[PDB]
Amino acid sequence: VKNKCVNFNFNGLTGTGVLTESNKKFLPFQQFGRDIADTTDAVRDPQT
Amino acid sequence: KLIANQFNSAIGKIQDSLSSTPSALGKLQDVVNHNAQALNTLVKQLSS
Repeated sequence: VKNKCVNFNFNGLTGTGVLTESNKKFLPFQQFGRDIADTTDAVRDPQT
Repeated sequence: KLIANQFNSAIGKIQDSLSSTPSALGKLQDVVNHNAQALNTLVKQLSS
């Protein structure tokens, strides 16, 4: 579900917020994404 | 005429002096940096 304030749980990574299609290139071994001050910013869908 | 010429030369040199000086605008930058640093440390201290 996209574009709604949603409670998401990605492989144990729990959070609340809205999701948007990304344009950044994750490396194949990276699954999380952290900005400055260690705030979660991006995540990969485990299925697609 | 001499006074007007001197004034014009000084005004013209002011902009070059501002551009060339590395720390001419130091105080405003320190204010901005201090505010940003306070916010950053406040946000990062939630992880403790």
